[PDB]
This record gives sequence, C-alpha cells and structure tokens, in this order.
Amino acid sequence: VPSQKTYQGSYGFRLGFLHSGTAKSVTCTYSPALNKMFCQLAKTCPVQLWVDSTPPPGTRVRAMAIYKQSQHMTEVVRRCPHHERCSDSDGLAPPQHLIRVEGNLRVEYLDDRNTFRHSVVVPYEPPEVGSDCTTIHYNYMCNSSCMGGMNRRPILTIITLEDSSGNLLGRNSFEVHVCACPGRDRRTEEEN
Amino acid sequence: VPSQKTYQGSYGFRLGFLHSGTAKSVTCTYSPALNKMFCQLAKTCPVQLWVDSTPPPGTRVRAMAIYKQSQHMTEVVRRCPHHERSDGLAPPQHLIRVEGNLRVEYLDDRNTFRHSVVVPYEPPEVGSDCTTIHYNYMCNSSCMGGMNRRPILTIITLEDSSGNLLGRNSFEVHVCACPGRDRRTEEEN
Amino acid sequence: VPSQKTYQGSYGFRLGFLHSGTAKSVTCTYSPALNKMFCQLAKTCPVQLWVDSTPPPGTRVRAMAIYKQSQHMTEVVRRCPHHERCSDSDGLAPPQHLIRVEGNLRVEYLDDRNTFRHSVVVPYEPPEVGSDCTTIHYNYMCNSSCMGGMNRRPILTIITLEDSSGNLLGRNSFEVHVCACPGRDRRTEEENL
Amino acid sequence: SVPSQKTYQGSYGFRLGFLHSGTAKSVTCTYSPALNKMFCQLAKTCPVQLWVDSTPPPGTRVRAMAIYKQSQHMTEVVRRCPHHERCSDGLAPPQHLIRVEGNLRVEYLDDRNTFRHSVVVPYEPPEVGSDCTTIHYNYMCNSSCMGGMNRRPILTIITLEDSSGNLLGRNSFEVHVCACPGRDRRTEEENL
Ligand SMILES: *C[C@H]1C(=O)C2CCN1CC2
Ligand SMILES: *C[C@H]1C(=O)C2CCN1CC2
Ligand SMILES: [Zn+2]
Ligand SMILES: [Zn+2]
Ligand SMILES: [Zn+2]
Ligand SMILES: [Zn+2]
Repeated sequence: VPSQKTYQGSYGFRLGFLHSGTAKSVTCTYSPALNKMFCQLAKTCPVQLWVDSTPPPGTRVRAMAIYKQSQHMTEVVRRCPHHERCSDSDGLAPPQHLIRVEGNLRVEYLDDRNTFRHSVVVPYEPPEVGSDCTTIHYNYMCNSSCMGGMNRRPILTIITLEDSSGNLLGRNSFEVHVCACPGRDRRTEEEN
Repeated sequence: VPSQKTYQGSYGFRLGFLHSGTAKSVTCTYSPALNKMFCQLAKTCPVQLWVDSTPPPGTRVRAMAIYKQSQHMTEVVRRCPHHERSDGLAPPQHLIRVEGNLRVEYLDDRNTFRHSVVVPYEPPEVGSDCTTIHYNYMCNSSCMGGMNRRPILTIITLEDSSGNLLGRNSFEVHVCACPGRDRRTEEEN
Repeated sequence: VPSQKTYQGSYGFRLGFLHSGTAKSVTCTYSPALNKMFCQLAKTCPVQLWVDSTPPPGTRVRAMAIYKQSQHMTEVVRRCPHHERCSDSDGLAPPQHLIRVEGNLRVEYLDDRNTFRHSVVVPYEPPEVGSDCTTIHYNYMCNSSCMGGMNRRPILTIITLEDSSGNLLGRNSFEVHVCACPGRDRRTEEENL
Repeated sequence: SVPSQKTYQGSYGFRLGFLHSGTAKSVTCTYSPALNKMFCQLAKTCPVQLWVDSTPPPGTRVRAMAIYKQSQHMTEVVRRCPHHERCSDGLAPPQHLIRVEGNLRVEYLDDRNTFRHSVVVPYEPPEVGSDCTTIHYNYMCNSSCMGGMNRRPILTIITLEDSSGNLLGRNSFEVHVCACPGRDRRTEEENL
C-alpha cells in the first residue's frame, strides 16, 4: 500500500486550493474543515503546489488515488467498466486511469509493473510571474457513485514531489468526491 | 465596486451592537452617532442580526470590506504582507474572519478578486432575541501596505441558499490599540 | 561511535561564534542557551577557533557529524540520495559528505576505511594579524528536513584539534540545525525558556 | 554613522520609569530625575521600567545599546575594558557592557555593519495587577575603567521594536557606573 504520510521535506512542500466557495455554478470546491475536494466528472480541478524553496529543473509531481477505508486500501483505484469503454481518451491517458492531467503536453502515465497502481506525472515548473504557487489542472474520469468503480467508496489523492532520479522530496494528500453539484455536496457535508 | 446601498428587504433585516461604552479596557465598541465599530486586531467583534421574520433554512450571512473613500473604493481590501506571512480555515490574505463557527466559508471572487466570509444564518437561541456573529479583523487600520489608515466599511448581506440578495446593511470599522479612547475622541469632533 | 567529550588540552582550545542575532534575513545564528547553530543549505557557517597558545606547525582541524539521539548514533551522517547526486559544484568535496569547508584550497576529506565515518580536515593557521581567533567557513549540504538523509533528526558537529600524526590535542562540540530561516527558528525555539 | 538618541514615544506612548530609591549610603542603584541620570554599581541589578499607553503586540522586542555622550567620542563603539572583557555568564558576549539578568530569552547582537553591541529581550506586558514592565540590566565596567569608557560619560538607548526590527519607541538616559551611587547622586545634584 502506498504511504500517505505528509512530509514537507527540504523545499517546504504543501498543497493549496482556490477559495472558490459553494455557489450552484462552482466546477470544483475544496473544504478546509474536511480536507476534501468536491469536483465534477472530467472537469478542471486545480491543485496548487507551494514551496519555501525552488526544487531544481527536472523535479516531477506525481498523483495517485487510493481507497481511504482500510478494508479496501489494497484494491487498485480504477475507472468503472462503463467509463473504461468510452470514446473519451485524450490519446495520452490510458482509458483505465481515474486521474488525468489537462493542458500539459509533457504528462506521463504509469501502470506500476509490481503493485499495478495507476499514476500520472508532470514536470515541476516554478510559479508564473505575479503568482506564488504552481497550479496543476487534474481531471477525475469517474463519479464517486459509478457502479463497480469506486461505488461510493471514499478515496484519497496522494501528491508526491520527486527528483529526476525518483528520490522522494515531499508528500501531501486530500480526500476527493466526484459529483454533479460540488457546491451543494460540500455545504451539506459541512453541516455535520 | 459592489453595491453598498442599505435594504432591510422582505425579512426586516437590521444590524444591532452591544452597548459596550468607552472604558479603557473595552475590546470593541460601537458608536451609534458615527455608525462606526472600534475594535482591536484579531479580537472578538460581536455583530447582531435583527429580523422581524425568520429567514428559511439555508439562509447565509456574508461580510465584505471596501474602502470608504471614492478614490480607493475600487482597490481590494486585503491584509498587509507583514500580517499575511492563522486558524487553518481562513485564507491568510483575508482581513475579516468569523470566530467559533466550523461552518465558516471563505470566497476569493474569481473576477473581482474581492474577499468575503460567509456563515449559515441560525435563528436566535431560546432566550436570545438576536443572532450574534463574532468577526475578527486581522489587520490594524494603520498597517503599512494594507489599509494604510484608509477608512473601510463592512457590508453585511443576507442571501438565500441560491445566492439571491434578501437584505444589506453596513458600518465603518476602525481597527486600533484602544477602541474606548478612539471612539470618545472621534465623538468629540 | 566517535568521542564527543570536551577537551581544551595543552593549547587551551575553545570554540566561539558570531553574535549574529535572529533578524529574518540572517544566514547563520548560534543560540548560546541551546549550544545550537542555525544555518542555511550550502551557505557559510563561521566557526571560530580560540587558543591560549599557538599549536605547533602542521597542526590540523577536523569536523565530523554524529546523530544526537541514542537510537541513531551508530549510523553514519551523510547527505540524502536527492542531494548526494553529483553536481557541477565542489570538485574538492565528495558528493556524499554533509560537511564542507569553503574558501580553503588545502581542505582534505576522509571516508574512514574502518568506521566509514565522513570528515573534513584543514591545516590550523593562527589568528590573522590583529585578530584574536581563527575562523573556518563550514557549509552543511542537506536541510535537517531532507527525506532520506538526516530526515528531521538532530546532529552534532564534533571539532577536533590534532597534530601532524593525528593525535588528539583538543575537542569541542556543537548541535546543528539546517533550515530555511535560522533567525525565525532560533527565536521560536528559545521562546520555550 | 552614530545611532539616534532622539526621544520618540511613537504609537503606544513609550516612556521609561525608575524606582524612587533615594541616596542612602547602602543604595546599589539610584536614578536622578533632575539629571535624567542613573547611578549604579558594576554588575549589580539596574531596574528600568517600560510604561506604555497601549500594549504593543507579542513579538515586540526591547533593545538596549550604549553610546558615548560627548560628540568627539560618539562614533567610538562602547565596549568593556580589556581587564573586564577577559572571559562571563555564558549567555552574554564577554565584550558587552550591558547584560540582562534573569531572562533566559535574552539575545546579544554585534552589528555586522556598525559593530555596535546590544541586548534585546521580548516585551512582556505587565502583571495583571502592575503598571509597568521591569528589565534588570547589569553594567559590566565602571565609568572609571582605564582602557574602556575611561571616565567618558555614556547614554543607554532603549528602543521598542517590532518582530521585524522597525522602530516603535525610543527613550534614553545617562548612566554613571561608580562605587557609591547615593553619594555620587547627591554630590552631583548638590550644585543645583
Ligand atoms: C560525480 C561522480 C563522478 O563521476 C566522479 C566525481 C564524483 N562522483 C564520483 C566520481
Ligand atoms: C560606596 C561604599 C559603600 O557604601 C560600600 C560599598 C562600596 N563603598 C564602600 C562600602
Ligand atoms: Zn465511471
Ligand atoms: Zn496588517
Ligand atoms: Zn538533502
Ligand atoms: Zn572595565
């Protein structure tokens, strides 16, 4: 089972999210109280990278899903059978992978030859001028409800920072729920 | 610039404030003469919602700061970079927080870049006749590279669960060392 | 496990440090209360050598690190796999060594054949004309937060004065913390006391 | 380029107070209101009171530094004589004239650029009961120390600063370090 232990490490690595609120129209909204991202099928989910010091050119950013509940943690998070067999592929992403990256021509996907887990990796780039963080636009390609994929089981997204040689630099995670109305779900789940 | 114009609307929405006086020791005090709240950095600022009739379940209460001077009214009110650089829930750039409400929600406007903080409207307790919220102001009015002595207003909106405006009120805010003394002196002129 | 016992010996060997303070910007700062140096990755850490009389010609100054905690002490302190990667930088320093000396073209580095410990040695040279101590510029080449290296574990630098044959003439010791903002971390850690 | 001695109450009404100790033969430390002048013994406790109209925030710091009073000596750094300066309490540099007794959070600075000594402690508010914050300063040479101050008068400058080192308050007082404070105080007042 992949580690989900938070380490900031040498570059002071942590995640941030837009302060998007819960109006009906929002595409994607993070809940600080729940450390949980609410997003829509195949839509833009911006995840921010914040660092105290600049990892060198060659550094890479990996995303992997895992089931949160301990009785499922061993099972590979993958797309439901309906969504594997869509004409929805961008040509770079394997059709079985839940997590894509949008708008990055240097994206790399991995089926682990040993554990069989899926992941998606992009080069690390520093913040643009007049920004203080690096944004990756993720896409989740199934609904939390999909019969036979996740099937309403909670997942975590693990984000790892790694150097050009595979050495781990830092790690963070957040829960994610993929739904029709992210605004609505976040407001409701918070009222507990 | 966002709408600042007062309206009690359908539910009879008004703001009320504790009658705290100007003793040396007061945390926060309101001047009804000035419609101005004097308060201390990061400290409890009580604000009372008053309604003639009860809003529905899902009513939200939003607070936003704006510069009172017309030459600064289009500049976004934010924390100075000193104070920006922290309760886990608030963005470190936001001036106004809510204390004591684990359902608080913060907004960075995608197109205006204005900051606001919102909470569910809850009706008054059995024994209360109003709804209180604890605001905190997280910069001093004097903070260099922030407010920088420019006066602000707090706009308080009542909105329904779909974001339709139901009511709006506003007060000036001065964040200072000794609110007691600042209110008495300003009342003298 | 290397001896860390203080030893002034025949020449009255002691360590001093700059009185640098804790302002936000400072590159390096020593807490007298914590016998702890706070410093930045690959930046200058000045360590002063103070003697009562001048060691003999051919005298030498060694620096070695050990983990402080009892259950890490017999492990060798080294750079993380991330930072040990060969760089266009050094050319004198082995890429595994945590501790370098800067601005000294006679530096020597040692991987001990028996203990595998790392260390870095320079000739001892007396105080420059006028001045009362001898400054060495150490650089520490991983952060204390490096995953796979020190990994948030605490370390001491042991400083030894030795003769030309390697016999102990004196010893001193200090704790080291390698972080982004030494001034902020010293002031925060002292706010305990 | 000489530190400023200009009194500056600034934003919080920064004042100094001192004890009303009189001139009895046995006094270790006595302040002259007429002369704005402290009289004190080598290495003994010198209480100095911080008075404010508003409480400055935590992170506020209190610094002390000596300068020479006369203007042909003002660029010279005030330091201990070579006799006194010999190696101490183990928090204070041995060259430093001014120390703080009874504070494990004391910090000592040799300025990289001006070469000036100073000692700084956190500002604490007064006791929930008391009207002022006391610091116990100790002066570590006599005014008469051949090699150091060498009978030249000095001033102690007390500055209130923020966490970032920006100036909140400044006040100063002359200091004469002597064997018999009460006698030196009454003799110097004698002329008025
Ligand atoms: C980088 C690598 C090399 O190629 C030599 C210099 C240092 N390191 C080992 C030998
Ligand atoms: C000033 C005088 C005193 O009162 C005692 C200490 C020093 N001197 C002699 C005795
Ligand atoms: Zn699906
Ligand atoms: Zn501020
Ligand atoms: Zn490292
Ligand atoms: Zn002296």
